[PDB]
Amino acid sequence: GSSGSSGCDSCEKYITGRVLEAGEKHYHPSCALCVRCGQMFAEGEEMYLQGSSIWHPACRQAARTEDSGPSSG
Ligand SMILES: [Zn+2]
Ligand SMILES: [Zn+2]
Repeated sequence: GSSGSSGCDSCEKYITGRVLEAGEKHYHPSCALCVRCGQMFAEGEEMYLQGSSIWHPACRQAARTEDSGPSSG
């Protein structure tokens, strides 16, 4: 019990408000920013997930396959 820290994964700080959940994690409404552009999202947006990064629906399209992936098995 008792309050302390149990929410965000980037900063590891509880989140009172909404949390950006992508796949199986949770982050703050500011901590998690599209790696491509880095524009905050809403409290329930839909985007493509890869490994552990947040890729926008329009952004990803561009960063689909650009010198990314050393080993392709
Ligand atoms: Zn955070
Ligand atoms: Zn973006």
